[PDB]
Amino acid sequence: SMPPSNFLEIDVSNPGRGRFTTYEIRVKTNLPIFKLKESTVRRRYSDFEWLRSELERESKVVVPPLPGKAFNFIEERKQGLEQFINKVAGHPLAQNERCLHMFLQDE
Repeated sequence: SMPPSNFLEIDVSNPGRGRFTTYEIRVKTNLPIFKLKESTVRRRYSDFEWLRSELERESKVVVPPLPGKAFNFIEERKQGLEQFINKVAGHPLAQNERCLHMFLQDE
């Protein structure tokens, strides 16, 4: 894939305990492949792990690193999660995958 002049912004932000800790993930885009041009979802660390495994199973994408589970601290982790999901979602191979869209939009 080679996409047209487009934008894709994904933000990871805090606004639970342990396994219930979640991150708000906000997507703004004009890319037609996405069902919604603006969205918010709530995801856990483990959903990022899940995404990485789906992608290794179903694609040729080389998935960037994840920052480490929690088990200073939280803000480094957020920034890691944000780099990760932007690189992946930027990848036109990952854009083609049902797992990325489920992760990003519930769609």
